[PDB]
Amino acid sequence: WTATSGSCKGRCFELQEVGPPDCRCDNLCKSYSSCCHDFDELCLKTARGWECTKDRCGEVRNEENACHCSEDCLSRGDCCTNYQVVCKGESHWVDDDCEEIKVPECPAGFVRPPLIIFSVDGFRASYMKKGSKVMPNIEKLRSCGTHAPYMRPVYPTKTFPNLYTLATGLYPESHGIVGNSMYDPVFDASFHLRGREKFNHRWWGGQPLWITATKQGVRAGTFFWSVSIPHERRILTILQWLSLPDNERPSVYAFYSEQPDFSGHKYGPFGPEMTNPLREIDKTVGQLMDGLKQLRLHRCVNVIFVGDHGMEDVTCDRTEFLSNYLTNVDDITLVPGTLGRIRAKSINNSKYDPKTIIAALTCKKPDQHFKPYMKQHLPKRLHYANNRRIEDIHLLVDRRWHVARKPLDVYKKCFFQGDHGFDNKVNSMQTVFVGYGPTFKYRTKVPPFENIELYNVMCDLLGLKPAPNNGTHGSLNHLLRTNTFRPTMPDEVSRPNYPGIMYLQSEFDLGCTCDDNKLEELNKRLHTKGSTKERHLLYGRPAVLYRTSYDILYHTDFESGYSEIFLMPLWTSYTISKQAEVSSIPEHLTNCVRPDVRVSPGFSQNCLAYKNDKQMSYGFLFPPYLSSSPEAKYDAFLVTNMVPMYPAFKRVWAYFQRVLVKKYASERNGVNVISGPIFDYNYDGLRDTEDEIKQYVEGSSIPVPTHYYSIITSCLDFTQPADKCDGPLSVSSFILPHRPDNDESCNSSEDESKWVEELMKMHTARVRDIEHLTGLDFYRKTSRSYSEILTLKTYLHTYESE
Ligand SMILES: *[C@@H]1O[C@H](CO)[C@@H](O[C@@H]2O[C@H](CO)[C@@H](O[C@@H]3O[C@H](CO[C@H]4O[C@H](CO)[C@@H](O)[C@H](O[C@H]5O[C@H](CO)[C@@H](O)[C@H](O)[C@@H]5O[C@H]5O[C@H](CO)[C@@H](O)[C@H](O)[C@@H]5O)[C@@H]4O)[C@@H](O)[C@H](O[C@H]4O[C@H](CO)[C@@H](O)[C@H](O)[C@@H]4O[C@H]4O[C@H](CO)[C@@H](O)[C@H](O)[C@@H]4O)[C@@H]3O)[C@H](O)[C@H]2NC(C)=O)[C@H](O)[C@H]1NC(C)=O
Ligand SMILES: Cn1c(COc2ccc(C#N)cc2NC(=O)C(C)(C)C)n[nH]c1=O
Ligand SMILES: [Ca+2]
Ligand SMILES: [Cl-]
Ligand code: NA
Ligand code: NA
Ligand SMILES: [Zn+2]
Repeated sequence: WTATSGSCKGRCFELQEVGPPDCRCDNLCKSYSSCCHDFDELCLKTARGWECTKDRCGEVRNEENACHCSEDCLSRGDCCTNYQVVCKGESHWVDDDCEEIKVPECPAGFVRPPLIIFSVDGFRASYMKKGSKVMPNIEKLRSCGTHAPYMRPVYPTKTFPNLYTLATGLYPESHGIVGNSMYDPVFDASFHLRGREKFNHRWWGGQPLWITATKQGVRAGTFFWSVSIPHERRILTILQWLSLPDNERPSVYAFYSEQPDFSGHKYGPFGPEMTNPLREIDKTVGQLMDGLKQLRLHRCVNVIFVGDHGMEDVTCDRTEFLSNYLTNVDDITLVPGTLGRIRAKSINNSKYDPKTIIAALTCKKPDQHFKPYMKQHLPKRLHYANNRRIEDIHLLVDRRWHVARKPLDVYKKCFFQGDHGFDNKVNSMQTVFVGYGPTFKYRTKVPPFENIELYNVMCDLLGLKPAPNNGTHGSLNHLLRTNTFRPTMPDEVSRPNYPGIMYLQSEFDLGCTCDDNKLEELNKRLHTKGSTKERHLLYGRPAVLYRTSYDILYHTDFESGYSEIFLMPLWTSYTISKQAEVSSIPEHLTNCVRPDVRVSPGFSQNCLAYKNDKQMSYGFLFPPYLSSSPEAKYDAFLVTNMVPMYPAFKRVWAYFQRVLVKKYASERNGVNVISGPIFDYNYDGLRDTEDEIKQYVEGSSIPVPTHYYSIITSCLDFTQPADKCDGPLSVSSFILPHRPDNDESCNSSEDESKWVEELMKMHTARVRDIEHLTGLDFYRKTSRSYSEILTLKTYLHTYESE
């Protein structure tokens, strides 16, 4: 109950919210049906429209008007945005040449340049080129400021998850807004776009920018605008707040537009009806810039023009129905659309089985337009598993398609021609970023980057210390003229041991067998001391950022950091030049495993456990196929280069090592490779401690990895070989799930040349993703600046076309 009979007189768009049942005058009041009786009359004036005209110039103030053209309007901060143009012979901001903004040019009393976040719903990255003729104000921001060709959203590519990721720097799994619709089993409550539950504070985790600002004494304007408050009034309100006295004036502001998303749903991303919404958005930007100019703030404010996600062509006939796959369809609840999430309709049903549901949805029709996953098997790059609000069963839906439970759900609930929500690598889901102002660079294009990075930068722009988040602070320093954040490399926690020859062959009882000169002996000793290490370890050894016990092992063809706790390498590093040759494993060495006389039997794996374990086989991290000489090849069969592998996974790994590494070396002019195991049994994206491992090679203490990574680095200028590169680097990486079957790949009964590389592309990763998962820190010794290295570590190779 609200006693909605107070008044909004003097209080219009009040920045502090009043405690009910006192009536409200803020933007949220509409959403609560709690506005004072006179809110519309006083706060939403519309009389005479939105622009000054010739005959309105110098008028006598009439407080009923939507905006003013009187002489005193500037001092009041309530002129229509085109006032100076029409009445004082000024030019529109868009018609002025751009001029570098080298320093902030602000009115006296401004302690820092204000930040304005101009957020646009459904604004697809390609609209910047394709709509350029009809968006002159936006094209001026873009060409005169700092811009990316596109910005990567988070998964799922829905509105609330992405906007709250912008605000917090967090993945949806950590902030808690994991979809547009959600069930939380602990609260036993549901969250929906329509309705009241979404206003409850318990849904919203992390610390958004407006709270970060307030806690540190920086004032914030509203981030939320009621849908019925027209766009012209939102702009005028911001311009009014910027006229407040120094002690009352916010330093950060947000504008939001429901377009072009609203129209894109109805007409598709490029429908002829889409031109008008893009024109209208551009006119709004023009109004802000004209308004800032009148206030002498157009060379003072930093403006961010940013989208939440793009928009794809999707129609009703492109729907798959779970009723075409499942017999028990009424015993499940589906969260439907451009992704799928499945749980049991009733917790009292103990005959519901997720295994048989997954199997009934796996590779059943020749062109099936979704793929089922247990959430922990989703590509790690999506970071979409560590939340109780994310159902165990997930469906990744092909772009252009929907999934629904039964046909009745579609025709009893074609309307739409566009939708979004798909995998965040998809080109149609990419969105926009432009920064313009004294703190951003002038006429600068930067590479594409992820929206999780922006919170840190908005904190930098406002002099705030960011709350802990998933950005990599410093990776976006190249966007900025000043206010850069100067990070230091993390300190190494554990130093390695460097073991020499300490054990005789006969001390090993591992059940392993193998069929195995003064010039050529001084040679082998130097290799084991690290003589070729400069060739195989190009960027320094990785630093271990947790407490553990490990050894560095040198060899002719590779170097490794070998964990005495996990009984295998944490990392193995090797360089393959363009000229390198592939050989095979000779017949007499097919099942050869050799004890490592630098490492105790007690800290070694054993062959008998693999013989005993009927499900589990083994592979090698440095591939024997790529040995430099028949004698160097013996090093590759050391028990210290061995790792546990399911036979189904060995098909993948063997093709990567035998075919793909040489292919990359030919195409990239040499590559440096770092490979290793990952253990993430609790699917939190972070390295497991040893007490978290759920599976071992039968009857041993050899832990089974959940994934295998590789990081593949070369020269960005590919006329220079990987091992002699003078400038910036180029990287691609992956995190392959270590699975006992290939059910994920529907063509896997075919030759590896038809499906393996496609699997690897799906599981593409950032170096930073691997760092979180292993507790290692890479690229410690290069000739490059640390900020440049941080940008490299956040890079994702997506394999999408242009
Ligand atoms: C992306 O960036 C984020 C942010 O940096 C990273 O997430 C952090 O990860 C930290 C390490 O896992 C984690 O630290 C833990 O914090 C626990 C206290 O958490 C509360 O306080 C914080 C700070 O204010 C708050 O943010 C948290 O909010 C979470 O929980 C509520 C829901 O209840 C949500 O509203 C909110 O959205 C958020 O949820 C997310 O995080 C939780 C985990 O915290 C997930 O479960 C959710 O799914 C969701 O993803 C909390 O309100 C603290 O209790 C922990 O301490 C335990 O572990 C330590 C190890 O050091 C041990 O020594 C202690 O004994 C203790 O263990 C005890 O509890 C165990 C479990 O009950 C029990 O088994 C033991 O026996 C012990 O009794 C721990 O320090 C931090 O909370 C989050 N922060 C956020 C915002 O998510 C994230 O890792 C990054 N991702 C990647 C891939 O890099
Ligand atoms: C969506 N929306 C808005 C604008 O909301 C925003 C604009 C910019 C940022 C940032 N950074 C964040 C939000 N919102 C959020 O983060 C939510 C998820 C709490 C709503 N007004 N009206 C309306 O429907
Ligand atoms: Ca983990
Ligand atoms: Cl959703
Ligand atoms: Na076996
Ligand atoms: Na298969
Ligand atoms: Zn939408």
